[PDB]
Amino acid sequence: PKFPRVKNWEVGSITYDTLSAQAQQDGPCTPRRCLGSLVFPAPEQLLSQARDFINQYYSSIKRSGSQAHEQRLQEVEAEVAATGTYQLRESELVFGAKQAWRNAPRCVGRIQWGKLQVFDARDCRSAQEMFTYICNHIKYATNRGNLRSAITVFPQRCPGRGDFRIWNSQLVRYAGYRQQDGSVRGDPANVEITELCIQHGWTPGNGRFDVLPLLLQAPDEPPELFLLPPELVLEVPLEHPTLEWFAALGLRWYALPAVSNMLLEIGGLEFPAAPFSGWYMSTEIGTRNLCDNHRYNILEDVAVCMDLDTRTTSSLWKDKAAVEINVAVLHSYQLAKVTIVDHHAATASFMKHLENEQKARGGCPADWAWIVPPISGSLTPVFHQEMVNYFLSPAFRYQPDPW
Amino acid sequence: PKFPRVKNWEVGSITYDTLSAQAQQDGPCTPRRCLGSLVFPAPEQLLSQARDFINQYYSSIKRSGSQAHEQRLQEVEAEVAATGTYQLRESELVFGAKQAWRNAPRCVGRIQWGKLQVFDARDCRSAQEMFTYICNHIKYATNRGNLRSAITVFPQRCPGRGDFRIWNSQLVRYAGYRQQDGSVRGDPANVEITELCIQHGWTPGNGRFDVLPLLLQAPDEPPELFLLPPELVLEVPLEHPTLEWFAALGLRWYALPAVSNMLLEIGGLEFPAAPFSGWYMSTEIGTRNLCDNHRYNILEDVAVCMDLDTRTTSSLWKDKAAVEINVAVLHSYQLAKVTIVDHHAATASFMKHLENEQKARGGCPADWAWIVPPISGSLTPVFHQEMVNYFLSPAFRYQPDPW
Ligand code: HEM
Ligand code: HEM
Ligand SMILES: Cc1cc(N)nc2cc(-c3ccc4c(c3)CN(C)CCO4)ccc12
Ligand SMILES: Cc1cc(N)nc2cc(-c3ccc4c(c3)CN(C)CCO4)ccc12
Ligand SMILES: C[C@H](O)[C@H](O)[C@H]1CNc2nc(N)[nH]c(=O)c2N1
Ligand SMILES: C[C@H](O)[C@H](O)[C@H]1CNc2nc(N)[nH]c(=O)c2N1
Ligand SMILES: [Ca+2]
Ligand SMILES: [Ca+2]
Ligand SMILES: [Ca+2]
Ligand SMILES: [Cl-]
Ligand SMILES: [Cl-]
Ligand SMILES: [Gd]
Ligand SMILES: [Zn+2]
Repeated sequence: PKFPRVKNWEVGSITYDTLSAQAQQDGPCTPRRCLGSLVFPAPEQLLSQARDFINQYYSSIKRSGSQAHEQRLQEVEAEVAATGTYQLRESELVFGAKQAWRNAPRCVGRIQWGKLQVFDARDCRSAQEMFTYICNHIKYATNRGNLRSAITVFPQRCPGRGDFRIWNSQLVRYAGYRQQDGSVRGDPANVEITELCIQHGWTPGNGRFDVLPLLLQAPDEPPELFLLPPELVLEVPLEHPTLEWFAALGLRWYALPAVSNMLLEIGGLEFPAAPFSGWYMSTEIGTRNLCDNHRYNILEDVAVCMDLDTRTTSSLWKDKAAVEINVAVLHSYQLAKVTIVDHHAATASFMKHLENEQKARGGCPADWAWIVPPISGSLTPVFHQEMVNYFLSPAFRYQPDPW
Repeated sequence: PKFPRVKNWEVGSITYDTLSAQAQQDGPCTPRRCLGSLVFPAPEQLLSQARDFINQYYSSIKRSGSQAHEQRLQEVEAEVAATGTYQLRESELVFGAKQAWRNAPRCVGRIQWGKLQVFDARDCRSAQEMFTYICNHIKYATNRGNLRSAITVFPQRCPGRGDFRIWNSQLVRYAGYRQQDGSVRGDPANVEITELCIQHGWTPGNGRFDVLPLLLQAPDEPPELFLLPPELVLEVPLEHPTLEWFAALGLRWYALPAVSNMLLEIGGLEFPAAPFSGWYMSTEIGTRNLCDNHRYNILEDVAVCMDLDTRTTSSLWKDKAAVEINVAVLHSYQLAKVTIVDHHAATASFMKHLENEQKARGGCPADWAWIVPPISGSLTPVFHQEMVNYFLSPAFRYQPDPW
């Protein structure tokens, strides 16, 4: 209860999550009912979060209780007393961004958490400068297909001044053009941002894979529209290693998953614009983006081309077609020399992360429903691993739309 | 919080679960941390549970607050007064067994909950009579392959007297023989029960699909060994519709899923011996029982016979082999005229069940991790359905091993 027992049912091994008892915010579940599956769940309170964060920082460098540790706490206290807020040291920004990734319960890629390039954009002053920072991020992270995890963090929230915001949910997204019938051409997940781009002066295309422009918001200004140079946006045309007609579907996806609408919280400070990027796990593209019925929805078309019996569920035509689409994604990215990880390799690495984190901190916050991949769930080790979900800070958080 | 909002992300539809608010007991989650992924979470007290169940019963038959209702309440009160417990009427038992199934959050098959044959074995006296009840159950439920859902209810627990227990976790289980090289021949899940059968006088076999005897326990006298007549245990040899070598693997599974180690709780009364059965969803056999690494673990055997590239994860050889194993299960059961349901059909029916239960009770307790199938998760509609998990009574509960 205070220290929950956690069992792995494949191996029989047992751990106790002692870290969850330190959970700093509250989630949606109660003893009466679990809401784990739901997608969406000053000075002295600021100082409490700040002090805890400084403690985490000095612990991570094995200098807990040092003079420098004590002096930084007093320095933070003095700044909050004088200004009501404080400024992170450069080293604290880097550490805090890595901690926020480490703490993200829904991320299966966290074995990489210590390897994150942190771009400090806290002196950004305009939307134009914001765009320059974002382009340098995309160029660095993409690296001609040898992807590198990165985050750029723009100025923190402060009283008497609006937030920096990136209106787009990701730095690279395909347009979704809503038709008169209610159908969509392109990505149905992006209908709202597409219409906002048009409203703010973008001349729309009419393709299924039109890369959207960015809507960048500087403090107290309407969003400004910026087009990404096409040479900056690396894409992979999709082909299949043995189904030669697959290439004639004309499908593609982009190299760089870069989420831009989440809020980064470090030490009680809030960074509403802090886009971050890694590389794709193949099921995100091959299973969710392409096969979700409410996304590109290609499953029946692929099955029909494969000459599967789409008239009865028990032929497992959906399963067979989904598998080949995921094969196509892995083959195409590997052929293009663009970083990609399959769901077996990624979940294997996450098991090693759990072991590392059990030794380092006595547990790991993890959201089973998001860690288990959307195909072949029980064929991966994480399916059989019990998990404890809780909120630690530093953190990436959902935040309301700026419109 | 009181009435959780529940969203379907494929359709966009919204419901509010007003049934969760009536959750009688308490689960393992708290605002600090979610434990939803974990497998295992006074006459005045009995009267209170008995009272609420009788009300459920008379409400269910549209006889609320009537004379028969008022009379039954006072009869239980008087029976508790003279005995310390009370007896269900056979019709209340039928109602309660159906509600316990309806209330089971981890069961995807609950569209069928109103169709359940209840065998009243509460007059049972001995392990010999227990074996006859169980054999009648298996014969009725198997029905030469046209499976029918059923439950047999043995006498309730009572003070100063041992329980009836079925030591086996299922009525049909394959033996698990520990080999000298450390490995297991047969089903590794059943190593403990296999050794207990041998302990209690069973002459073991040496095959990979040897059906175990039953260890049956009458009150206070010890467990007795019983052999199931081979003609009563319907099995399905597994072949593949196009991979002719699949049959040569010698795989088989049994027709009847009949769980025998859970406790049934109705109106404060507890039945530690109440085996219940339905029919299989194909992923249970093809994915979990045959492909779990700690079960039969045949995935690589099949992939070698399919000439798949097993030295790289990104060939998705595990996924392709799993798909064909699941095809083999569906094809073999359909060819044998044994009832089976695929995971697409089953999850579609559960969505209809959720819709039914929203109108009837304002919600439905559902455990997302158990409802979503172990392959092709997001290809099924339940993956995109938010769910609320909570404990309602009457209920099936886990209980300690009788040894
Ligand atoms: C390096 C390779 C990475 C891989 C393979 C990876 C993989 C994933 C996957 C599969 C998800 C589930 C999202 C979905 O369902 O599509 C996810 C979520 C998430 N990832 Fe990672 N990730 C990586 C890097 C990163 C980085 C660099 C960060 C931040 C610095 C990060 C933070 C997050 C967060 C916050 C979520 C949850 C998003 C939400 O709740 O909406 N990830 N990741
Ligand atoms: C009629 C066809 C049925 C189907 C297709 C079905 C399907 C399933 C499935 C797939 C599970 C998940 C467990 C697993 O991974 O194997 C489950 C669990 C469960 N089922 Fe159903 N079931 C059926 C009938 C029944 C009946 C008749 C009852 C009781 C009267 C029942 C009660 C339960 C319970 C209590 C669980 C929870 C198991 C646990 O927590 O260990 N089911 N069922
Ligand atoms: C940094 C990073 C790397 C990576 N490889 N993937 C990521 C995926 C998300 C993500 C967050 C939410 C979300 C989805 C994906 C997709 N689902 C299908 C629908 C909408 O919900 C966030 C960050 C990622
Ligand atoms: C009535 C019925 C019908 C049906 N078709 N399946 C059922 C499955 C269970 C079940 C019970 C426990 C359990 C598991 C499944 C799953 N795995 C194998 C881990 C072990 O835990 C119980 C009753 C079922
Ligand atoms: C209803 C359900 O919680 C929702 O569809 C979740 C399930 N698990 C997921 N898991 C991942 N990785 N990504 C998702 O978007 C979702 N969606
Ligand atoms: C840890 C995890 O909750 C556990 O292994 C669950 C996951 N989902 C499951 N789902 C079903 N249907 N059956 C199971 O045994 C499990 N096991
Ligand atoms: Ca300063
Ligand atoms: Ca009778
Ligand atoms: Ca080979
Ligand atoms: Cl994506
Ligand atoms: Cl089973
Ligand atoms: Gd070909
Ligand atoms: Zn929970």
